[PDB]
Amino acid sequence: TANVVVSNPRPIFTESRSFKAVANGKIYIGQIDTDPVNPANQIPVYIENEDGSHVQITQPLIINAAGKIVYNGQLVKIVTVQGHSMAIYDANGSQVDYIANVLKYDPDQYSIEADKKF
Amino acid sequence: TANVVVSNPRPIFTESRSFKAVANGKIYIGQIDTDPVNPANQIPVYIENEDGSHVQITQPLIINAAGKIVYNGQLVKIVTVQGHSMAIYDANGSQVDYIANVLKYDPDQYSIEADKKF
Amino acid sequence: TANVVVSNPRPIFTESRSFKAVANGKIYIGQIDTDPVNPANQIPVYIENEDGSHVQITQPLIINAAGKIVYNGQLVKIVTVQGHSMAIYDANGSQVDYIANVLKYDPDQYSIEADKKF
Amino acid sequence: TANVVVSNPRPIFTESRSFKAVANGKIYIGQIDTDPVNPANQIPVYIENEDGSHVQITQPLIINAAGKIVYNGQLVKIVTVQGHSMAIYDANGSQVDYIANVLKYDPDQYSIEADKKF
Amino acid sequence: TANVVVSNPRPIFTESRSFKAVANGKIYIGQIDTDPVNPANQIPVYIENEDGSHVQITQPLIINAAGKIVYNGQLVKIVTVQGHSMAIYDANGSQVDYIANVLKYDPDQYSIEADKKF
Amino acid sequence: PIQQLPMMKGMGKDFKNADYIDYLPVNMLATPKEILNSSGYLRSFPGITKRYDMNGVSRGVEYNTAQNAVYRVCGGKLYKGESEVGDVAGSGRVSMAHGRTSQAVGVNGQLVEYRYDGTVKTVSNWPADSGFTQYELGSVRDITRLRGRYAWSKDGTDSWFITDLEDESHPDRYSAQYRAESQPDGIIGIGTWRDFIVCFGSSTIEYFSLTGATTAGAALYVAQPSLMVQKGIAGTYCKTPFADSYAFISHPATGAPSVYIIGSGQASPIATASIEKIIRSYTAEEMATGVMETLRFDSHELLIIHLPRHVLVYDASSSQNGPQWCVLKTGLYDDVYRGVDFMYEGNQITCGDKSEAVVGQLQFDISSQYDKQQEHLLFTPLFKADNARCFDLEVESSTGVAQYADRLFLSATTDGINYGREQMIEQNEPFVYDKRVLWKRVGRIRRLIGFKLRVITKSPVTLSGCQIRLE
Amino acid sequence: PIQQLPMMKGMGKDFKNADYIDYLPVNMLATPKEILNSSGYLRSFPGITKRYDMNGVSRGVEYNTAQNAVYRVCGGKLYKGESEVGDVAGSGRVSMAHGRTSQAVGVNGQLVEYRYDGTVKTVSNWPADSGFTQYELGSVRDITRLRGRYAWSKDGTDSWFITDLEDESHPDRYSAQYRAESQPDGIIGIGTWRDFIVCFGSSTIEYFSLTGATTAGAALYVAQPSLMVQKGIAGTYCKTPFADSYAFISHPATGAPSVYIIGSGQASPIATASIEKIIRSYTAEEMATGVMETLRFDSHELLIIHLPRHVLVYDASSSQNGPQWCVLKTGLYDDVYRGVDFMYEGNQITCGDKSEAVVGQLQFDISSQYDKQQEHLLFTPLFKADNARCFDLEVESSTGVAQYADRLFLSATTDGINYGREQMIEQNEPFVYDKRVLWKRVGRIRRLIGFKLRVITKSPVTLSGCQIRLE
Repeated sequence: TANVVVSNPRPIFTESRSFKAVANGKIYIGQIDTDPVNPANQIPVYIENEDGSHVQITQPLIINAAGKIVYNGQLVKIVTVQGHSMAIYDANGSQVDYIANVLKYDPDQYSIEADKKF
Repeated sequence: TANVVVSNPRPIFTESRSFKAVANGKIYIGQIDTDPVNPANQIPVYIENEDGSHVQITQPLIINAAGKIVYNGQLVKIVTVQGHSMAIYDANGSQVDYIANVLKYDPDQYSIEADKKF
Repeated sequence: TANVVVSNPRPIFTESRSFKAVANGKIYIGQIDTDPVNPANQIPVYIENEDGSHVQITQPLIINAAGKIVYNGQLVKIVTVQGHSMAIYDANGSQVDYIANVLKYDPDQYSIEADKKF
Repeated sequence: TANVVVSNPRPIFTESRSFKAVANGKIYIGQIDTDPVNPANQIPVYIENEDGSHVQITQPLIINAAGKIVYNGQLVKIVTVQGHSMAIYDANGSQVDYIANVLKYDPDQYSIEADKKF
Repeated sequence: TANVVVSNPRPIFTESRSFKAVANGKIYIGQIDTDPVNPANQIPVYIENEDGSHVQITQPLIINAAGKIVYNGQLVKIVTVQGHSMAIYDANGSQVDYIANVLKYDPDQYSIEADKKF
Repeated sequence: PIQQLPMMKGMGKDFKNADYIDYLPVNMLATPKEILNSSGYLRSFPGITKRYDMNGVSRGVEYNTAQNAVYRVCGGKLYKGESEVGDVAGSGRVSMAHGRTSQAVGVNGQLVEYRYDGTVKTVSNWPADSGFTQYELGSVRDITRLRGRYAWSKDGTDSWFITDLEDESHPDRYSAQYRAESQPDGIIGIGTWRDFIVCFGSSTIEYFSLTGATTAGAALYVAQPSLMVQKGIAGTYCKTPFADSYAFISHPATGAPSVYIIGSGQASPIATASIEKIIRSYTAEEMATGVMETLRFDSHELLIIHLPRHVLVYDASSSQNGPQWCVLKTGLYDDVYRGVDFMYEGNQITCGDKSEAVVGQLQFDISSQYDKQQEHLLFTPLFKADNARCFDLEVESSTGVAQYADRLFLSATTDGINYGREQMIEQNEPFVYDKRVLWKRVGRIRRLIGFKLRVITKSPVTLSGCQIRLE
Repeated sequence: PIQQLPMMKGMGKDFKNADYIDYLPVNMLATPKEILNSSGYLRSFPGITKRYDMNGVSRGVEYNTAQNAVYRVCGGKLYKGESEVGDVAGSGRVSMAHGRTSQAVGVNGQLVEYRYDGTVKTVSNWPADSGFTQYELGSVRDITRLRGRYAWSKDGTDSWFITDLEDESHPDRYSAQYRAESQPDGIIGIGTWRDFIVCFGSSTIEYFSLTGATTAGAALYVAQPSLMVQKGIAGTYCKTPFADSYAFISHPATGAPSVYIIGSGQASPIATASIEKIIRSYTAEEMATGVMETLRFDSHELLIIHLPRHVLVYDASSSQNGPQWCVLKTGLYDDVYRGVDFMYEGNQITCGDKSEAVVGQLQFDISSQYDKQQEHLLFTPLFKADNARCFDLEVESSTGVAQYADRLFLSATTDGINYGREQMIEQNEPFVYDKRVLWKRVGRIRRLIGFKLRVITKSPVTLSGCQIRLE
């Protein structure tokens, strides 16, 4: 039976009005319905490594020239503990987007969840 | 647990034969395994606002130049039920894409049966 | 009155360093934590149709100019039975991306494990 | 029982010598077998309105370029009693038509005697 | 204050495929469910005057340029005793219309029938 | 030049006598509220959805402030809410009152008291074995309650009686009978304004207060001549407490009837000339059978008058330019409105029915009455615009809450009576909140012009800001 | 062309029934004051900082004019200031009164009197060994004090009683029982206006004054029918002395409820159509559980109404353009306002809590509630500006008192329901008194436009002078 569907794991961040990536942009995520650039509203962000290291990083996420989140020049997967609010800023510093509430669950590591659940 | 992944909100809809957004394209959401173009198969879709209210909107969703769903030229968050079929048409009326069940495109298909078994 | 955002389920593969699709690239699907380019490490891949039927296809998945998987000049959904690793190379043969464990577990073997331990 | 026939409302009045409407023509409705031009023999004619009221109107009915009865340049529904004579004159005063009893032009003349007999 | 719409009782015959009268056309009146062009199938036809007198005339009824029946260059009302079939041909001899039963019953024989049974 | 056209009141001519009359909106209430360039809008009357099934058409209603419930007489039954609590004989309207121990119904010339313990009594004279006064208790016309006593009027004899304090099933032991007495006759109705018994006759309305006497046989009520109104009421149910006093319809005994509100010894007219003409179209009968009631919701203070052919609603909260009147109706062809006996209970307005054994609850996100699509009219006054050649007929409509893309029949009249061609323009769309209802090319105006603006909907209709471009 | 945009009251559409409703400011009060080209500003409601720690949520509060102190019931404890002075049973709202020698709490159907000497008594009938009258003392609904006596209403039985002059632990020896009696039923609440016992029933409000009688058994109170109000109250705590009379919420027994202030024999409406709709959204229950209080500071005369889902504040001193209403809330997602039971003592306003066992003191140089940032909203009315292309959205903000460079979410709506993208503009800065909050390029207006102006701060928000350039 089919258990896995071939998909792209890397999110892509583009402009609001045109089909261009937010090159060298910034992402601030924090408490829902707030201003995430305020460090008091910010919430912890972790890099999920290929094995599950989950190492915490500083809040401002850097967007590559392809529209992907990078850390130390490497594509990384970023995870959070709760639903949040997002603020994407351009390389110039203009507000590309603000979202008051986002929550997408990680579709990976289901064996651990099943062990903790069943 | 870091079960929430920092992904891209405002989903992007792209042409199926080139790296281009479906500008002025139409999207129909309906019941699973049916044609959502026919309004008898359509299901409610709601704009989710900052204050938290959900406002049902007219079914054909309009895609802007960036590939994102807009209401009056403004980027909005659209919510429906988990089980639905989607039809994406270009501005000239040609089918861009069809998906009979979005839930079957999740990377992990073993989770559904595991939750429905134990 | 809804509990999921309308997203784009069909995967799209773009370049990791620039905002452009992997046009006429290749995707190799293989065993977990291996090099899937080697045919020894490759695993069977099927296309799942709208009804739900599966058709086994040759391993190298063709990406089109839109950055999407196409088998007979038509968009197809690729499925596998066991957990796999995915390597995406561009049309020039340079590796674009590599994931050694897409779900960080093997649903095929964990299905057997959970059928007895749950 | 489908005893109602889908016919043409707004009856059309045509010139008696050529295939042309009686534009700016005059129609007089009066008693059966009489000269309706004489106001002594004229009978009431009523505009039937949307609200249902019947408003008696001046006897000479005006025919437009389409061959239909108008009041102020507006298509109207005109009603009277079943037994009446009709005179149609052109805009130049020439007689177009005269009918001494409209009820004698019904396709089935046996209905009247059959109704009055049994 | 009325129970019938003012209509045009004088018949007008126009082309069945184009908006034009049957100019100088022929009308043949004959037996029910037959071909009335054949003189053997024809029935007597009379003209009824304003007073009410009847004048029998030859079967082929002339249709003038206005689309109306004229015998001596004047509009006439055509009557028959028994139910009939009607065939309208244009000036070029092509058939324009055919009705095999204008009233869908024969008043002549049904008169005796109703006298017997009612 | 853009010109604004009022829609809260129309204007036209009556083809029967060639007089000028007003064209009241149908199934529309005017709400004064600055929306945008409008300073008021027009909203459809709320629709009716089925709530309960009863024994017959409604004959009375009251809010029982003792039981904290609505009592409805329907057919042969009396209900406290949804459950039957008694049997009532007759077929027409009944009087309704209540107190500490019972709910009283005035019907068939009797004051039948349904007690909460389950027993039913009827007001009658004390038994002759008692040493108490016997009175000429004839028929009963109208009943009311005040200070723990039932006060009811004897049919056609100018007299009224009160009940005993410790026994409401009998009149008072010593002094029960009173008369208005400032009149040759007339006791048509009875009510209680603040702490007075109000006797509504023909050509008089009289007030009575409690004397406070203690001696046996002394009068317990005394008339207040300073508060009496020199006008009467047409029928027993042609009166209601509207704002802080009684609104009523006057008797033909004082001239052509109209609608009045009692002030302080005087009555102020509420009806306009068109309302007076509508009332005058009825005989003396068909006018004594009219039923008046009041409604209150969303700052709307409505006075509803049911007649055999008209249901007229007066809005006191939207009468800044003169009295504001509208017509309520069921169907598409001027059939009378079916809703009657409105009463607010819980958080809903509940009504009876004039033709079916049902009850409604007056839903606010629809406009259909029992799932049947209804018709709404909004006329504009006639105006003289010789050679005007108008354009751009715009109206502002609140869209979005609809089940179908329901349309608008737009027509124009040039003589004030007959309307012309109707154009169908979409005025609403499901889940669309930005529509711009509009018609570009209106014709040329010869002498006069006026518009009808007819809608047929199962959904609420909200229209404001009618405007034209006159060039 | 510069156009000024009011923010004291917004405007929009309800997407449930497509009706027009007002958008009240959230956590903002309107102060009429000529600042500059504005003639009024909008200031954030003062924040709440912790003062004391109590046993539970607040159930009552009163200023003891005898002790010159504030008495609060929290959880199971009764406090005079900060120190516990008694134990109170129950879990819900309680009635409060006080006199020369005791603080009386009406709770659990009892009138429990906590005397300043430390002993606690309860009102009960005189011992049968006395030659004094015995009464049917049932449950206690509401209590009040007047002229050295406690007056309390029996639950659901229309009667009320007074205590004895020389013994407040018992009813009066001879004449203690009184009845409103101008009503079939209803004794919902009790109060004292000037020198009257006011009995707030359903469908009536009655007034009683001292007779001055001296004979034993004679009535000590007599009803004043001239002062009666023909309207009721929704619940026992749906009333409060607002300006010089009582403001209340009416009962469903008189139609759809709204907010009234008692005049002279009449009630004047205070709520608008939107407030009436908000009230109508509640059943009969959840409306009798509402609470009404009064606040007074900086010429603000606030009438606060707590409901299970809304806290609505009416400003009497800023109602020159119609009634002025606003919403108080806690958090960012329309959670009800946690402050309740406000009372001015010393030089500070002190409040209880609805969810925690704490007390606040309403600090004025912050806007956070217990160190947690709060949200403020300011809407503009919709207007028609077809093809306008507006520019230079300015607002005047009083900056300087802040801990962070807090920002403003500025969005626009073109249909009245859904708002577009939000732009972040710094509206305040610590120790900066010249800011010029402004957005240069707003888009073109197709048909309609309106703004939302959302702030989230721990510091006071002062906004005025909204203006745009329409070109």
